Amino acid sequence: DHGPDPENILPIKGNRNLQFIKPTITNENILVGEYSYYDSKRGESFEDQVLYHYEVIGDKLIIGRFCSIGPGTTFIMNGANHRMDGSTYPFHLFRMGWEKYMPSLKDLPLKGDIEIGNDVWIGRDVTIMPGVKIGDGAIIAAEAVVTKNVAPYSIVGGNPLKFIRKRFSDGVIEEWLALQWWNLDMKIINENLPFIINGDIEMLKRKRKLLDDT
Amino acid sequence: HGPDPENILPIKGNRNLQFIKPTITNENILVGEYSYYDSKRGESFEDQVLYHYEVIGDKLIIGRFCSIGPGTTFIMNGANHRMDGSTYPFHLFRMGWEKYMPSLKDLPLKGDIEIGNDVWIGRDVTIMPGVKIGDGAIIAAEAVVTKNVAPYSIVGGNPLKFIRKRFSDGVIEEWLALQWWNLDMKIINENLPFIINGDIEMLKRKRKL
Amino acid sequence: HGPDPENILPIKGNRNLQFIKPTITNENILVGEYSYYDSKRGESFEDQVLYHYEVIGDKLIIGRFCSIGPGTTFIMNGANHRMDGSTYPFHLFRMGWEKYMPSLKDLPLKGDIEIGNDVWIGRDVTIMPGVKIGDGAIIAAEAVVTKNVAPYSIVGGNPLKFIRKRFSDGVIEEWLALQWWNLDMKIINENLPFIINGDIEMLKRKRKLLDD
Ligand SMILES: CC1=C\[C@@H](O)CC(=O)Cc2nc(co2)C(=O)N2CCC=C2C(=O)O[C@H](C(C)C)[C@H](C)/C=C/C(=O)NC\C=C\1
Ligand SMILES: [Cl-]
Ligand SMILES: [Cl-]
Ligand SMILES: [Cl-]
Ligand SMILES: [Cl-]
Ligand SMILES: [Cl-]
Ligand SMILES: [Cl-]
Ligand SMILES: [Cl-]
Ligand SMILES: [Cl-]
Ligand SMILES: [Cl-]
Ligand code: NA
Repeated sequence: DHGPDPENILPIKGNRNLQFIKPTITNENILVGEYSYYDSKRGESFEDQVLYHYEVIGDKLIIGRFCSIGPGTTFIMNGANHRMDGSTYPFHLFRMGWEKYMPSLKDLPLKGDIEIGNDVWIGRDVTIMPGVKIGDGAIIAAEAVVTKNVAPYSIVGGNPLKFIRKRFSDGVIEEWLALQWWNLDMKIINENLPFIINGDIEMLKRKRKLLDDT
Repeated sequence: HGPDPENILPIKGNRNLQFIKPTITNENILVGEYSYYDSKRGESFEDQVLYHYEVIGDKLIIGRFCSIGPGTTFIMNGANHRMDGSTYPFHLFRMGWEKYMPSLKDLPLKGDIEIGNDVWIGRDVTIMPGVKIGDGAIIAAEAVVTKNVAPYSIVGGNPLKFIRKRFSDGVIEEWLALQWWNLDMKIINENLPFIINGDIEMLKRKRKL
Repeated sequence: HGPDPENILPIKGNRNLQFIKPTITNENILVGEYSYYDSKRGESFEDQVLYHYEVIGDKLIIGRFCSIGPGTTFIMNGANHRMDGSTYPFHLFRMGWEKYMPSLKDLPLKGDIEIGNDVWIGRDVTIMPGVKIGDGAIIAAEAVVTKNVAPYSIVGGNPLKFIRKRFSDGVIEEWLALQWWNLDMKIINENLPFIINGDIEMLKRKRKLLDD
């Protein structure tokens, strides 16, 4: 039964900044898994960090489980991109006649969902651009601007984004990905926590094979 | 048709987005019509202009129909320290040190910051002293503009890197020749469908006409 | 001649620029005389030091005569997560998970942030854990200082890019040897014109050393 309640918005005692993200969600098209947290700068909500996010565009921000999201991380959804065929100036917003030129979505450089995997560590003041996919077990350095996709279990950073290194060998990465501990039962996760935490992936692999029954 | 460019808040119900020119209060800031600052929480465009001192006399110049995203910052020449020896500004602290005040030629001043027409500037861009940004350029959010940007190019990063030109040299040459931003508003309103869709062939046509 | 380095606000009418040393209250921070922080809104220098926990024991050391820009942040090692397996900080949430409290040896510590003398640090710079910045350096605004910075060099960008040395390697060696910032103020006052205009040759003479 060990562990915090993922429905608890403020699961750390005395801490008014660190929030479990899922039970704070109020808007639709934001799907965040359990235990993922946002460590706010000054109590702001995770949703306030989601920008240019309009229902009319229908783009989604999707985040998995057990993610660590640092203060000031911002998620720039698709409302940020201007029409780029002619002038970038948005005449229609000003109306008084120009409302005629309200653009159709097909004319916008739309990008699709922001998708973030599980067990992802996102540093302070990272900016995430529209359409970006970030793999399981990634680490994004502070102040990065995530301008392209991020491989699972990789470390990246900078503006624009440079790949830095792989966290483990490809064999070990493959095994973390076949393990998927974040999708296991909490009872199973607790049992395996010492090894999930110390990186004893060989042990985790044996416990997984043991349970196979296949 | 069109909003009044002297309207500080041209969109109804929107207290963040401001036409810049009717907000200008300070000297040496010259901004063209219809250019806007989409503020974060209503702060004024002027207060995004930093280290701007009259005794240096550098200017910030911005053309028409520019989109300036929230948190865009302009760093003027007052930011630069003397770089011959120590960068420490002894004179500021006086008490005898005021006599080490640098002359203007001691300082590495870099001139005016000039942004052209129809430039889209991303959220939280920082602009360095002396930078020239061409018409129709696009500056990606979070960029630190450390060097000049060509007309109709897309740039980004810290430091700034070239990403791509928006069109072929020929079409650009043609937009630059057209200079639609300097037409009368009656003519602009007439030609908006093609300014927006980039039908430059049609634009040359109607303008010859 | 010169201001009182213990005067927190050494410029008349200015409530933003602070001599840093007399504002320090925290352990594990040491900042040299005359170094200043030009705050955005009156915030203190210590408010710009982040993830600094005594139990980790990392130190922030800054030399003398440094110019520190508005918004400059110092990230110490309390931000580092364990990287052996999952980065998720289970122990924080307790309720059984506090038994997974890491040891300091489990954490990827970067050591102290050490900043030399006569350093110019631009606005909105971010300094990462364990970085060393040599004397006379210049860090461009908005830089993220991800690695060590050679003395009298210019750097910038995210991640940090080397730009150029300020002087020839010979002249840098001469500044480094002189260490004007450690000289008695009477001597520094006698030599200010040349410290400021960069005339190292003349500075060398004015000292009149034992090996002429
Ligand atoms: C950026 C910097 C220091 C900062 O890190 C801290 C500040 O910003 C605080 C500040 N600075 C000031 C008033 O508060 C201030 O008043 N400045 C700084 C901007 C011009 C003058 C000034 O003296 O003008 C004189 C003329 C009268 C000849 C010349 C231009 C001075 C130039 C100069 O020495 N640049 C060194 C840079 C100072
Ligand atoms: Cl902040
Ligand atoms: Cl994903
Ligand atoms: Cl391998
Ligand atoms: Cl903000
Ligand atoms: Cl006086
Ligand atoms: Cl502490
Ligand atoms: Cl407890
Ligand atoms: Cl160390
Ligand atoms: Cl060099
Ligand atoms: Na970069």
